[PDB]
Amino acid sequence: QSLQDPFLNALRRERVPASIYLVNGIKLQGQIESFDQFVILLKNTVSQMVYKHAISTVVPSRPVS
Amino acid sequence: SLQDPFLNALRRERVPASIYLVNGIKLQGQIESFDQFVILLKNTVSQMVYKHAISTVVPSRPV
Amino acid sequence: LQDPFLNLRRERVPASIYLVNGIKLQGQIESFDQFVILLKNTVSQMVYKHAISTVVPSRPV
Amino acid sequence: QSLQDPFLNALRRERVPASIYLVNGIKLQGQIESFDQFVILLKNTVSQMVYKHAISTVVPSRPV
Amino acid sequence: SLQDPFLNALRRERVPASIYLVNGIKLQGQIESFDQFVILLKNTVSQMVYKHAISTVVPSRPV
Amino acid sequence: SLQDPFLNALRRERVPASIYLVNGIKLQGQIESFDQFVILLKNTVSQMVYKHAISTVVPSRPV
RNA sequence: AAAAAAAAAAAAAAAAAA
Repeated sequence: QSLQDPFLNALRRERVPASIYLVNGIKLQGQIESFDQFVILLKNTVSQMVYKHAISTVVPSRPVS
Repeated sequence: SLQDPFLNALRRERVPASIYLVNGIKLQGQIESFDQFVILLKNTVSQMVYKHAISTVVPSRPV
Repeated sequence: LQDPFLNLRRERVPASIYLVNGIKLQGQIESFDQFVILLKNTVSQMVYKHAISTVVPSRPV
Repeated sequence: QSLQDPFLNALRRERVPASIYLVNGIKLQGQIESFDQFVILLKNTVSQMVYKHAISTVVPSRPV
Repeated sequence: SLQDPFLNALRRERVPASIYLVNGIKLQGQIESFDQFVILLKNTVSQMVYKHAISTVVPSRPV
Repeated sequence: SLQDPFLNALRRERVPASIYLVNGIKLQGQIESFDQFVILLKNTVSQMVYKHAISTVVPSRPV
């Protein structure tokens, strides 16, 4: 089955800073606030909506259980 | 399940937004409407933006 | 929706179709279906919608 | 109603030259020889297979 | 049914092939195998290429 | 399929792998795990690489 | 461009046979 939900849920739960590298190289830094089938909400100065199809990677700022 | 409430909030409040496309271009306007595949943005005219080409939607201020 | 928007075709407004690579294509929306839109300028060319980022009217429609 | 098969089949039937602009700007010129739901076959000396998902615009060298 | 006949023809005749990715990168090797979403190309090693990132599959010579 | 067993070869033999993204960036680490949409690449941290942004994945050595 | 471990982001190069 799926493993994307637990990976993002581990970061959202533990409040660990995360880097979302987009398909064009731009690195979004913030906190996973929520996510659904198609988007993730990244939080910093404001809460923005990132489309999953335009993400290449999601890197945790530190190892996560 | 949560994309609509996000965009919808931007429509209720009439808050300026900044849509970043997959190629880094930053479009700015007002979310007037949207459907499963596109978001209608406004400024001078009403332009139709395909969601498959949007990389990010940033509200100009917290809502 | 995208159909009532594209249906630009009626008012014969000139339109720009920005591609995902930044290229601007100016013509007129001649026709469309589920996947493509045909734009007219010198010939009727076929523009795939998956390569489209923005459809801007030259003026309020 | 499909607006795609007739457009390509007309370029095939009239053996009219074409230019396939890819999503990265590369312009491939050749002849539409065949196509299915996912690919077009462009022809010069060697027939190559082009994926539709990488195509941005298919344009005819002349009105068809 | 147009992809399968094409790739299999290069896989059967062992024809050197160029796989142009969507970002312009040109891979050169041989079509060892393929499935609905990937093509396994070969040279010093058998690398897996996703179809969604390929733009063209060109034979080194007519086939 | 042609990618479920392919990734598993790198997941079982612990061979360092290289993942090239659609934008040319080369990732490097070890296939920790994978599913229909993602691959976890390991090094300092275990990052989640989306398949749709993957063009190629080459084993660093013949497998 | 056999490939920039990655430009908090070019309101946008009618288009680099790559």
